[PDB]
Amino acid sequence: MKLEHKNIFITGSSRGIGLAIAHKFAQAGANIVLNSRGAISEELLAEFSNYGIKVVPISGDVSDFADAKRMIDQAIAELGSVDVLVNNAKMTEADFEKVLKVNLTGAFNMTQSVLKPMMKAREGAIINMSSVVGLMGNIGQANYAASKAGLIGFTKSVAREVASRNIRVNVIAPGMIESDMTAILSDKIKEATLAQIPMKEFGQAEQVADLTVFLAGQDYLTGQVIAIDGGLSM
Amino acid sequence: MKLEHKNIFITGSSRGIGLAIAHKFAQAGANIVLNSRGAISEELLAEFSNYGIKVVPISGDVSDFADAKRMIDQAIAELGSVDVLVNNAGIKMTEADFEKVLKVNLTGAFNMTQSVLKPMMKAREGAIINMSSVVGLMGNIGQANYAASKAGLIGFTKSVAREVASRNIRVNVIAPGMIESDMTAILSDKIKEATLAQIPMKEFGQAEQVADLTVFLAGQDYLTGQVIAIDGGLSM
Amino acid sequence: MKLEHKNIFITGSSRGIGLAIAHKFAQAGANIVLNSRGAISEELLAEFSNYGIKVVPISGDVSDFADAKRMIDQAIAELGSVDVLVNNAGEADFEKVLKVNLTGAFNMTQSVLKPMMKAREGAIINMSSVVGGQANYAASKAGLIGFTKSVAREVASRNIRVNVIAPGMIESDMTAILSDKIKEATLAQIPMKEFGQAEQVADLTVFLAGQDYLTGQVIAIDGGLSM
Amino acid sequence: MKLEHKNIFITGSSRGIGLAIAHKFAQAGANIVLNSRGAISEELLAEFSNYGIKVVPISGDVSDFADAKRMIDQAIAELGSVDVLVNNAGIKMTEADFEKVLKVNLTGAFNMTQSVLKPMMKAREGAIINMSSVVGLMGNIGQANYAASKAGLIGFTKSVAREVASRNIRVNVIAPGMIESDMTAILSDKIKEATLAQIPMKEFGQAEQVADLTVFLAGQDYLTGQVIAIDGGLSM
Repeated sequence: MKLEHKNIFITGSSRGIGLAIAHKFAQAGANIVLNSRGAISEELLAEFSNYGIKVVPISGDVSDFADAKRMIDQAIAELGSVDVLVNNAKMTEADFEKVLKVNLTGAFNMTQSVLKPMMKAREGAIINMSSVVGLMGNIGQANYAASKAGLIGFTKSVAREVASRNIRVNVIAPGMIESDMTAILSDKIKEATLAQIPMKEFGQAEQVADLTVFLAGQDYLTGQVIAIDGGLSM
Repeated sequence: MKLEHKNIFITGSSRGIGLAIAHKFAQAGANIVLNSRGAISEELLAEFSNYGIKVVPISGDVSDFADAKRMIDQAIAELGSVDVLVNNAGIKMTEADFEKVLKVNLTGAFNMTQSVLKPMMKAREGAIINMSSVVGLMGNIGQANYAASKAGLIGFTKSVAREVASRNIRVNVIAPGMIESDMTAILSDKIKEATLAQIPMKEFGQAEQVADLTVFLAGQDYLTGQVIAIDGGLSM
Repeated sequence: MKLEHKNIFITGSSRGIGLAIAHKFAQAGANIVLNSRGAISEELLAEFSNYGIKVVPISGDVSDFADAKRMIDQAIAELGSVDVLVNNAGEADFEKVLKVNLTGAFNMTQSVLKPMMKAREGAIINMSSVVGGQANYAASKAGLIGFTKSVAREVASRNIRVNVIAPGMIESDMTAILSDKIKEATLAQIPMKEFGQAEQVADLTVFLAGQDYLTGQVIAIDGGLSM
Repeated sequence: MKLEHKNIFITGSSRGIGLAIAHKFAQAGANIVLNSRGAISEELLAEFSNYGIKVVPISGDVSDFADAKRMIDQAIAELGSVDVLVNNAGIKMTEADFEKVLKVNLTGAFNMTQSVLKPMMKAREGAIINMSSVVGLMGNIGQANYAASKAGLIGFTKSVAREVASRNIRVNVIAPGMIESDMTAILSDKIKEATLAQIPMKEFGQAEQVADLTVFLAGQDYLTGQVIAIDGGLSM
């Protein structure tokens, strides 16, 4: 009931967890922006034409400051507003570092872009999300932890500045999620991976979606970091 | 859906936020244990009659280890299991009554947790939610004692969560802020505008919002060891 | 020597970990209180008489608040003061011992704080019990950790350091005499593939007692067991 | 003595905390590698000639993996082995390259750790001590970058500790707080008093406390994967 007819911008929502988040927001009656760095296909656009909600495809590069502002502006012109922004996010360590920086920059830019309209409406929610945890070497673990800390400090800073304007700003930290590849991995490497999760199991994408939609509709909750990772980041 | 027919032991649930928590869980279809240091009235039980669940009163002293064990067993007997424990214990007063209420929250959280962990670890399932005490009007000495007790409840919760994760038990802390109470409508505007000025979001919480978070956490698998303030940014 | 003539009250110091801690403190030149539920044997006192320190025996029940205060008062009466408190924690029997140990740490900590707070200094070192399941083991170790953080917060502004040591599996008589296939399966569970030694716990306890500006820490000495 | 004749490689030990650490290791009878980006002055080597230990100057760039590898090989060839690696860091001017010294120090821990792990794993013995930088007075962007690089150093340390525990190698991080230094008298009474009031023990730390903790960890067996804050309770 709290989310019906609200307008949700979900970055990276053509695949994976972002798509699960978008299905869950749609099941709650909210209007949906589907967003990808690539194109949104008519396939995907049709999965969402059974909920009786407005669905809008908006592609672009969140990591380009002006293009992030363009994407927020398009959503406002097509839906009327953005009530909720969900900032959902290689092989060498150097390329892995670059990917983390791109996703962090994208979260920064989209957050900066919606602040002005949300602050006018005295209304809105921003949910920043660290990336799903994969297998990483020592240096990848370090780079992962550094960029996650960066996202948390930024998000807490923004939470403090916009509280008096009734904008709620929170971070969700997923852990290791099952995928179709999990079935394919060796029982050896699963066992050494599970060993590092206190709850000794992998997460599911739908758990992240449930938490995301719950936070979106939950007044009076701001500045929080909520890990949903079976204890991984304890 | 995910809480329907689950069994919820809610301590200190005869009034206030505890009682609001009990109502949300009943609205989710969970059976509930209403608990108080003293007797539970027939008119309080009457409030839950249209929910189509089981409601059990168990009164006792959560801060007495023997009676904490007694109350958990009695809840298992009458309901079948304890799937969720919500520790919300403790109820003008001076600083000494304030320390005592803080120590009751901790002791009761400790004892009720230790008791319920015996069946939950054998069943390999369960959720425990520790509630810090609602934040009221506090001076110098008061905030110091509050901060130390909260550090204790958080440290306790994170440590327990570490210890029991391998047996599939989730343990989290909720930290309510300044919550609107039946009292609040009769406070004076000077004291109200002066405490609102301390809250980043410039408003008071609702008991129902604390209840919503409590019920959500209880059903949310794979979330453990978290501290979630619901306080309009007071603790930021 | 940061510890010569400091006054160390060491609960449960007649055997095992507590005895090893008492020896390390005595080796650093500190005065020590040897404590146990029963009487301190004459032998034990004599095993400490050539360190050149004051050795004070004080028997009693830590899990009884009035006796806890009697014991601290007695130690303050016999030594200068109590500069360092070490709260050492060695079926339904298992539950009663954990309860005595956790209550003991609470009672002795409360009794020793007023003198330390007035002095602007002190150190309290809590000990969780060694590993090797129970609800009670989990809750009690967590209880001690939560109490330690609460007290560290409470007393930091008076320059009093409060820390917990969490030992892992320690070799003992009990370890040494069991199946060599159970030890194999047991050591396999420890990332450093070996058992700890009481003397390692003792070195850590002495270091924290003497180390300024370190408080509120939970330090596992467990071969990575809890990483 | 547990450190007598052990071979200690201390990065950034020509001045500040790193130098203090070197002196504490020499007082424990350990052989020392003094290291800096520039060349080690003969006057600094003279401070150590009196200890009856062996003292070896090795300069280079820790943030260059090839030169990191070579520095380690040089130390093995002049001392026999590296038993303990201390990845030391630390610092008036800009925000532009506060980030630069953080990243250089951080990647330095990366390369030196990666380089010494081969001979320690073969030797089946060893210790690695990483150290976050001293907490100083920082703008908001400073604190943001400080928190990120510290989080990165901790994740690196925990990951390596897991990797090498089975080959008897101990890996830990020290997290200093605010160290009283030359920037302490200059600061105004409003500034010290307000800063001191944010530290729970209400006082500034000393470099010697960090050096003492470093020496203790180097010699303490069976202790690995720990993050040890010596910061007056700042991060409790």
